[PDB]
Amino acid sequence: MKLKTTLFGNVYQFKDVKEVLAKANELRSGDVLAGVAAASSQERVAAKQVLSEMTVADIRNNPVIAYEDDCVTRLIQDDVNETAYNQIKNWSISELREYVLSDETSVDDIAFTRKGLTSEVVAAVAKICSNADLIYGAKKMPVIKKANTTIGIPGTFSARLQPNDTRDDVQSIAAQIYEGLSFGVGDAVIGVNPVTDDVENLSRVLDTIYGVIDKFNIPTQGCVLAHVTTQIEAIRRGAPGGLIFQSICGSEKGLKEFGVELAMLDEARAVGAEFNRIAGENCLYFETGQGSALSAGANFGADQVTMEARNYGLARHYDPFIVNTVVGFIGPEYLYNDRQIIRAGLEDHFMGKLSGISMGCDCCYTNHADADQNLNENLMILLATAGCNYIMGMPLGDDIMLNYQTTAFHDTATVRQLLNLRPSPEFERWLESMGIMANGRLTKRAGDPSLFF
Amino acid sequence: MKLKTTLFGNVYQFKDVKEVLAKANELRSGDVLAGVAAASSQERVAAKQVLSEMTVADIRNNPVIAYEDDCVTRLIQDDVNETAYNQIKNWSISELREYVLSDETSVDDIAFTRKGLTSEVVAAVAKICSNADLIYGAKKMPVIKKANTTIGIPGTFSARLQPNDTRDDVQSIAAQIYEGLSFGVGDAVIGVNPVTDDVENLSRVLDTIYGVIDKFNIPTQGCVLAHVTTQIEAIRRGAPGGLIFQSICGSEKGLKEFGVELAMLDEARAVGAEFNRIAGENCLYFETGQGSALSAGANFGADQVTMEARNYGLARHYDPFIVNTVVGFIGPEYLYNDRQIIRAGLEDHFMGKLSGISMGCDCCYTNHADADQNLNENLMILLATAGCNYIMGMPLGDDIMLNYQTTAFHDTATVRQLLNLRPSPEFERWLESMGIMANGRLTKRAGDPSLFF
Amino acid sequence: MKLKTTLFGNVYQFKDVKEVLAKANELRSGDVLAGVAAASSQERVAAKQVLSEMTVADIRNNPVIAYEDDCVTRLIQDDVNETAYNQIKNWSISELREYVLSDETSVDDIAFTRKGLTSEVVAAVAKICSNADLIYGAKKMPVIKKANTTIGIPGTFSARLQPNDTRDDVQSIAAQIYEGLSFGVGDAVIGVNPVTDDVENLSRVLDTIYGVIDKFNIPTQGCVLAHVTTQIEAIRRGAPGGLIFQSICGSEKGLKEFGVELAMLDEARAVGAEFNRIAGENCLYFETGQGSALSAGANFGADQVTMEARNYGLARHYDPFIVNTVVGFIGPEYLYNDRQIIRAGLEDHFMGKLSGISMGCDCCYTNHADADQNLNENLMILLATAGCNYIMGMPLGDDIMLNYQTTAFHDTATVRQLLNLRPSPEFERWLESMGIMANGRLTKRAGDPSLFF
Amino acid sequence: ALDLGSAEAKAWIGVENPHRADVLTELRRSTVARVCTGRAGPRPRTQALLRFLADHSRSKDTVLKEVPEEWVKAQGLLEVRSEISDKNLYLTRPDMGRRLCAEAVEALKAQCVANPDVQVVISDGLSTDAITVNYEEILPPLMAGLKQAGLKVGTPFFVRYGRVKIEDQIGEILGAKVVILLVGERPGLGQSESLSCYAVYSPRMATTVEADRTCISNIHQGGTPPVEAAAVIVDLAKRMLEQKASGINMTR
Ligand code: B12
Ligand SMILES: CC[C@H]1O[C@@H](n2cnc3c(N)ncnc32)[C@H](O)[C@@H]1O
Ligand SMILES: CC[C@H]1O[C@@H](n2cnc3c(N)ncnc32)[C@H](O)[C@@H]1O
Ligand SMILES: CC[C@H]1O[C@@H](n2cnc3c(N)ncnc32)[C@H](O)[C@@H]1O
Ligand SMILES: [N+]
Ligand SMILES: [N+]
Ligand SMILES: [N+]
Repeated sequence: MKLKTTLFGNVYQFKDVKEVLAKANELRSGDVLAGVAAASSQERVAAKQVLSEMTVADIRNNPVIAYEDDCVTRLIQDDVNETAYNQIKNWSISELREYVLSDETSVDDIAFTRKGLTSEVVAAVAKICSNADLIYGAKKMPVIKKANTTIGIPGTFSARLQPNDTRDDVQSIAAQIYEGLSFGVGDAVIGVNPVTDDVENLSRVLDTIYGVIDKFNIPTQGCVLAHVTTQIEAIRRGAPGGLIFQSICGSEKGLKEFGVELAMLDEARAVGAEFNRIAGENCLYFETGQGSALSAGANFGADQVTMEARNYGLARHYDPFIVNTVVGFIGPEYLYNDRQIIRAGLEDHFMGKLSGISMGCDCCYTNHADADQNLNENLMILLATAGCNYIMGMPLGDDIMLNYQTTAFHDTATVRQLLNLRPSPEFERWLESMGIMANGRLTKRAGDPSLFF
Repeated sequence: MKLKTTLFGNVYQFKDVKEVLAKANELRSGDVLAGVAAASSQERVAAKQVLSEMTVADIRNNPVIAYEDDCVTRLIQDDVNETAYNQIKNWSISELREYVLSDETSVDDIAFTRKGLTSEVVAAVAKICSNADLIYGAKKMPVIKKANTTIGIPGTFSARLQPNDTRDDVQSIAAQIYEGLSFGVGDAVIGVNPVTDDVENLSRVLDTIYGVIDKFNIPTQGCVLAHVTTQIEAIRRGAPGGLIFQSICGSEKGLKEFGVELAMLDEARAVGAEFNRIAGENCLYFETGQGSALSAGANFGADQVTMEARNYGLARHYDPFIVNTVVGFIGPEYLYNDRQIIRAGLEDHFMGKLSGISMGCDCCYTNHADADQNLNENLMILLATAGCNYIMGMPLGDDIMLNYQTTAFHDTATVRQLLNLRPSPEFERWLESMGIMANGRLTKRAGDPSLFF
Repeated sequence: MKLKTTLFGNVYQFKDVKEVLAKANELRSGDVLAGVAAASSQERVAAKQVLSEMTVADIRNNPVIAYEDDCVTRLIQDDVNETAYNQIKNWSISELREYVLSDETSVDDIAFTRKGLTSEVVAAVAKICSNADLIYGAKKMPVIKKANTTIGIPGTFSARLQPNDTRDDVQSIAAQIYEGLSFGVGDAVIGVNPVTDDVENLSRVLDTIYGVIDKFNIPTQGCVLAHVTTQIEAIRRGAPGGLIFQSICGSEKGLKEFGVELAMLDEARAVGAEFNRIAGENCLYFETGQGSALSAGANFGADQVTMEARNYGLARHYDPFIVNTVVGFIGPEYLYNDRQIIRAGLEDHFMGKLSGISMGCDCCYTNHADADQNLNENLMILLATAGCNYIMGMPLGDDIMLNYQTTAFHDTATVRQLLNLRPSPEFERWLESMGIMANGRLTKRAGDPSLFF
Repeated sequence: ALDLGSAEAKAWIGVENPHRADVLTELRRSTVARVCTGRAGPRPRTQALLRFLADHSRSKDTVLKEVPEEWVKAQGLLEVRSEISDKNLYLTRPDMGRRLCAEAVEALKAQCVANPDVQVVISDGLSTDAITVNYEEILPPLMAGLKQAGLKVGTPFFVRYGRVKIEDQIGEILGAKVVILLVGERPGLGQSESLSCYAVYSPRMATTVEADRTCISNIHQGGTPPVEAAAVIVDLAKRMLEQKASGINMTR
């Protein structure tokens, strides 16, 4: 493989694949903080060309972290279909990009081709894609999963109801639930980020979530985004099990930072199969986002885009119902402004869909970053056109507990009526029965939480 | 629970659950051979009533083989969703039958209910079902799987191309393949039962099948129905892998008789994911049929209907692409005439769809049995209305090496055009592009294998 | 014409056409009782071949009963379109079978070709057809008639309400009517078999039938299956005339056994045209079934299948609204078990549709025959796929007066929802207005006779 | 005129308007399967259906026909039967066919050798034509191959109304290390000459699973010729005595 090229008479030489993968990224504050970013636009373009000319084998055989040192690398490498790999091992990244974007490449073609990819190869394709490339390419790669609702069908758009509270007050959480259900939010999941990480508090939150579900016979699922071990303990002790959640990182060191062992995710899958109130076969939930590995000092000199793809390679092994990046959850030290948060949101979604997971996105930003709510509305629409499986929902997007701004309940209803998208078909039938939705549009009596009383 | 009822003033006493399950079966020559059948038509109805009033817990807690003594029983018990079980543990078998048959019971309702069931409970419901019950009940329980074709979609009907030969002569095998494709058969699988069981012969048979697939770009999958050990070894050595097959029995002793361990099926699952040319997530294939447990002396006093349902609880764990009973493959000692073979076919398919597996049926009979080809045509159409996922296909149904008669290539074309059913959507597009099918109907040039030349 | 063939080196010689027609039949207890059945499978196949090689002229010119001796033979011969006959007179029965089964033969082609057939030729084609041949061939030969409902449209399925009583009690009859109407049964006819054959009892039964019809404005028709002469007398005296019924036999001697003259059927047609409350142009009703001629000693050495076809040739002359065989009404001496009753039901329906009459079937059995209710459910579904115009309906199929079992009200609703079939469009609109049916399916409040009060 | 059992009827091509009729002849002769018979809509053609029903009438007669006692004496074998008495009982009681009768055990220990290395047992099974047609072509070389540079050969005898698992009882009564069973498979539609070979290394009625047996099937003129078969069983027999195993317990 070549690690150099000539651009405008100047020779641009790179150390290894890992440096080529990093300098090909678009400019972002995270790659600068890691010391792996390109020094100029010229070196970035030169890195893109060297990357585009590398083959699938060149990148599959050079993971950012070695096999014998990292259980996420092993999991990614072990799950590769070697027959699908040998068909494309000699394809350059330029040819793989054009293969994905081709209108002559069907969804069934990609279904087998992606099995021969590794996360590093997935990241490689995204790095030489424009924003429209990321959007159109992801749109032609739908991923459909089923719990108590079906998610990811083209023409549909789901949303997670996120009713968080500063004290896990069941009156505050329930109030946000009725507000979101009145806008048609909740077909993805009703998920709560718990203030306290104890079993008894989780069961109280789950009992409140499912008390509403049982009262109106809502086709959906509940979840409390605590640590996976405490979720397992609550459900084993009798808490209503729906989706089981865990935050993931793209390296073994990053998983130890979160206190996660791979056996825990295996146990979560087994606990869901025995206890969870799920009709479909998908019951797991993961959240990702660029900057987590670097934050844990577990990127090993790799860029945040490559490390983020390794999250998707990890998640695909467990076939979860939903995965969403939390694109701007951390801060400006990884994604500074509107330009970078949008670009990362498109990359993440594209990489998730190319990996074969039910990829959503928490279009969000923080108040110490150079961003405002208009950024969330720009990205949520672009990702919807990309076929993003789901976004979040909160009253006006104001999270009173996590101290950030996500998308509003209004925003899902806006996206659905702007783009003529429907909810999950099971959830859509429920909204129609409640008089909330008619022909994908909010009725006159919608948006009113007092309708449920 | 009661093991006793009063019919016309006559007290009928039964020893245990195992005897009630056996004597509730409709009359068949296998239960007589097993010494477990009812002595009169009155006792049979009495067993049905006793069985109808037993609860789900009564049959879940009394399997025909003990947990600590049978790995199939352990596998069936360990996979039960205990939450879904507790919701129905106190329902009578009478109430479970009415639950399944109810038009107010949706597909998603059954998707969660069936997780709380065991194979013995699945057999119990079929025993108190009439023929139309088994047909209508199975119809409203579709199971959809995907390899390179999607199978089980309501409104579709697939078929296995079965090109068997006396000497595994590839010229004879290829000739039957072109004949089957010309009728639209092959969307389920192009599967050959081999004569000699060695790695070199399986690869030769596999290269023949995949030579046809690759030359015409056929969306389908090949398979050689040898032992799973020799299939794994052949694929490991580079033979093209499609579906991995294994004949299964409903008891640990029965599996040993077949020389199969549960770890072999685990290896086949891992070998498929690493090597097989499958776009979807399902790649396993099992064949079943009443009488196999009693033939192996491994029924332990249980009737053949209950033992057959245990095949499905075992197959459900490995989530295969297709399963089909071979209803009349053995002989008249287990299923005597037309009445018994039809009944067994409806039973097997209903129990398979109730167990959540992609259930087909080899509508077949033997020449020492009291049956003819008019029987296969009766059963194939009854099962088609039941939503049977697939049947077999041979030139006029004459298997020149297995010494029995299955359904013809003409039969799948007849069923499809009679009931306005389509092939697998992927395979239908190929047939359309080949000029063999238009609007689900055979063209004028269809039925002519010389079209591929 | 040849009356012999060589099969496996053995020469099989036959006496005349009548013997060839008989030994070609599938094995049934009736042909054995008549002494005309084949001695073995070999002679049966040999008879089929000799029959398949005979021409239309060979069979048209050799009716089982001579022209100058039988008014049914004359009626069949006189109604033949000689132009349509001369086009096909030289066709072998093998070529006529393939002509009927051809997808290139449209409904309009058969419309003219059947006019050149006689009943013996119709019987000849059925004898060399498999069960699937009989089903698929009949499906592509729809026959549509109109009274107050339209029957026989592809995609529709009708049913006769049969409310019989041991004493013609108008409370028992009306109770069965409300039960059947609640399942959507009655679009074919509401027909009662009267215990007493007197005029005053008929008018009371008709007044009860039409009292319900007039109360709910039901689009349908009433009928009392007494002798045609007493029906004529009741309607002339003021009884509400709907359909006029008569049992028919395939020979003049058989008609004299029933006390029927051809002038009576001519009078029934004239009485219907003057008095009957029918909007369409079809108002007659005939019932048939294999074994009637042999029972009357009026088969003249012919098999029961050939004689049954002569029934359809007779009925076609009077263009009735409905005809149905009563396939297993008599006993095992003509059709012994499930295999024979199914086969005869498929033959009858096929022959009726090839003759151009609105062919239904009373899928039924008797208690001294080797049969059970599962036989009725097998045949009713096969015949539905064949496009059978209608079946019967009784509470659970238990006829408290005729002492036999037919199909249940549940069975019509089962067939309609299994095969996505609708009732007669006029009757479907009425059921929809009564809240009984929505989109071809029974509403939640259906199946409840107290809905009519 | 046309005899449905003739070669001309077996070679009949019913495709109406073929794309390449020369290919259809090539494909039809390439297999015994009933290919290239055409169609009438989606239904079989009349002649093809007739030849199907004609072949079925013959196949049903090959089920109930039995080998005559005058034929087994011309081969010099011991007439032994199982617990089954007639053909009708054999089709419904597979358990009785897996066990010898009372007067059977008393004729094996008396008219046979003790502890042979290879034991050749023959039974009609489910088809008589599978035995009579191929007998003289597979047995003379089988017994000669086992004594040409072979070892202790047992005494051959004929078991009437026998199944496969009945060799487990023979393997103990005679105490043989390897037992070879030539039995007739159930009749096919087109033929009934197909013969099989079930062999097992040291069978034991209490522990032998069916997977411990090695099967050589489709021994007839259309499949594996009897002379060629006979040679591959003698090789098989040598491999069982060496590796001390059978069936899945073998290697290679
Ligand atoms: C019916 C049948 C079965 C039935 C047997 C039930 C019964 N017969 O009562 C069942 C469903 C068990 C079956 C399954 C299998 N069968 Co099978 N079977 C047949 C078949 C069609 C008929 C055998 C026959 O007529 N025997 C004659 C009668 C008189 O003997 P029987 O005592 O009544 O029958 C016994 C044996 O046939 C034995 N048996 C049946 N199949 C097999 C396979 C093997 C390898 C062995 C050792 C024994 C065996 O089981 C019966 C009870 O003991 C033959 C095909 C043929 N052309 O012969 C294939 C055949 C024998 N089976 C075969 C195969 C592939 C299998 C399986 C290995 C499939 C699998 N992958 O698991 C299993 C083996 C199960 C076992 N170890 O016993 C192959 C053997 C290939 C080989 N190289 O040995 C054959 C030759 C067909 C083929 N595909 O080529 N089979
Ligand atoms: C209490 C932080 C919450 O936000 C989620 N989150 C935000 N950013 C990331 C990220 N970069 N990687 C993984 N998870 C993330 C995390 O799963 C947890 O539930
Ligand atoms: C050579 C017998 C073939 O038919 C299949 N088969 C027939 N009957 C049964 C049965 N009853 N159970 C399991 N498999 C069966 C078996 O899988 C094997 O491929
Ligand atoms: C009181 C017997 C009733 O059943 C009818 N039926 C039953 N079997 C036959 C038959 N074989 N032919 C004609 N009609 C039949 C007959 O019309 C009469 O209405
Ligand atoms: N990340
Ligand atoms: N079984
Ligand atoms: N008749």
